Amino acid sequence: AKENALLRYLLDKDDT
Amino acid sequence: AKENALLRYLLDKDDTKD
Amino acid sequence: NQQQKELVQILLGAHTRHVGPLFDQFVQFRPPAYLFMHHRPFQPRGPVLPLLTHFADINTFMVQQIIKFTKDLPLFRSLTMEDQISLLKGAAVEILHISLNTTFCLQTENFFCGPLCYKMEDAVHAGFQYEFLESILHFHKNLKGLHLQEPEYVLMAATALFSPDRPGVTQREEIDQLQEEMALILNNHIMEQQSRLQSRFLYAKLMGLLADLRSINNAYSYELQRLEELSAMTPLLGEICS
Amino acid sequence: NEDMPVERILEAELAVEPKTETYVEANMGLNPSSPNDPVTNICQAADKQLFTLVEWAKRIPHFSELPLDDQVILLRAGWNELLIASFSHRSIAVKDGILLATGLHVHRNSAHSAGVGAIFDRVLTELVSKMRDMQMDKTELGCLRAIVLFNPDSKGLSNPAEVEALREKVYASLEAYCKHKYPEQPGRFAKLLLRLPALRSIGLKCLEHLFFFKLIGDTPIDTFLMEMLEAP
Ligand SMILES: Clc1cnc(Oc2ccc(Oc3ncc(Cl)cc3Cl)cc2)c(Cl)c1
Ligand SMILES: CC1=C(/C=C/C(C)=C\C=C\C(C)=C\C(=O)O)C(C)(C)CCC1
Repeated sequence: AKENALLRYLLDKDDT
Repeated sequence: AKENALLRYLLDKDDTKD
Repeated sequence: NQQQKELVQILLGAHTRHVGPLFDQFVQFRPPAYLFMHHRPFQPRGPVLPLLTHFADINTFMVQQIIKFTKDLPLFRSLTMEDQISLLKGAAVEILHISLNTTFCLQTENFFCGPLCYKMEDAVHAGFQYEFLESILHFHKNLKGLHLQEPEYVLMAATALFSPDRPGVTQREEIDQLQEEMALILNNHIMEQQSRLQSRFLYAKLMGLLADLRSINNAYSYELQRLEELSAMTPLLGEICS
Repeated sequence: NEDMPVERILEAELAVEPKTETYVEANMGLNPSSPNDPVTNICQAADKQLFTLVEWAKRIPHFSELPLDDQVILLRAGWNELLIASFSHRSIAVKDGILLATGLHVHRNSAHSAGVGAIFDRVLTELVSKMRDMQMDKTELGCLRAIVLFNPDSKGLSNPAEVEALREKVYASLEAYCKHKYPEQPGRFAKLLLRLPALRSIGLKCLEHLFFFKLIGDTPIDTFLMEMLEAP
């Protein structure tokens, strides 16, 4: 799936 | 809702069909 | 308490009298010959019209049987006529599946109604959406996994019947009472029948399932349109969800 | 603690209340350019909270330990029910209306004039009006939403079983909290769950209106909200 990524993106760094 | 008449027909009509 | 055991008694009877045996009667509606077998194959060009027609016929039959069912419920027929419509239109289909589930078999995922055996293929071949049907096989596999008892099945049905959020109603407060009353009894019956089937959150699961029915029902009104013929074939089902 | 520490759920709820500030720019003047369309305001809000929603889920014990694919799946699956349940519980305070995470209010009539009454009205009686009555707390709220989040039936899931089990744990943790914090309320647990079915229909109707408003153009819908509305 090359769509529905901003979700994925945000699910990869809530640490910061 | 104005519509729904088959339903109304069905609710009352006494069952035994005839 | 006591008046409850009475209500359940009332329901159970209305149910066993009007719907419990609706499945054996499916042979009255021109079921295509194959449906009598448990192993096919079928004709890739074989007229689908007959099968679709059958699906519409058994549903009409099931909805009118479900109505006769509600008529045997004083608590129900004791509501505004237009209120009874909104509850029927809102839960007829839902009650149908809760009741149809008793014919569903897990080892085969097939529906067994009398001499007949309804497989998932049949529905797809009939024209319904795979996604939709898949959501239906899911509901049934789930509900059947909980190994419910006859009192819990009808109890779950009545909890769906008396739902306030159902569009079109008016005596919401009046109906809401019936539901909350219906739920308590359902839970009570569960609790007073502890472990060794448990799955404990059995009441928590049925509430899940009542939610899944919601989605499934929300899909019917959608399928009817995407299929022209059907609508005409079965006016009643078209009225119920329209 | 017990895999689903009711203690961590209420914190996840308290991390993204929001809590403070979010309602100072909406209930204290603002709005760059202009915004009076209830539907649009609701849509900008939903896009806003769609982010806090990601934060949330992450703090729900065990969520983040699931495969990346699964998290995306579960969040795609119930974002609207989760979002609705939250703003509806935040609205327990307001009169005939809801309080959007941006600070703006929306009342019964405004929704009607926007043509979204009915679905808005049932939110008010099936969710807010109901949460108010039994005074459900942020812990219970978070527990229902968690339940909503862990749905084994979403398609594509890597491990339906894991998702199944986690959900059953929230059931356990919640039933417990209820039997405790509210002993004089025997059926509270069950009364809480009764919301689920109604929350589902509302969810379904909100998606319908949403898809309609998307095709018609107008009433702009920020990204993310747009990325969740691409037919599941
Ligand atoms: Cl006994 C039995 C009955 N139905 C079965 O399958 C179906 C088929 C279609 C459907 O949706 C619809 N069904 C009928 C109509 Cl008229 C409209 C829709 Cl949307 C719901 C269930 C199976 Cl597998 C067994
Ligand atoms: C209820 C409702 C709608 C849908 C809202 C959705 C899907 C999410 C809202 C999130 C908010 C408002 C979150 C918050 O602020 O916390 C629409 C627009 C169709 C119209 C009015 C009723």
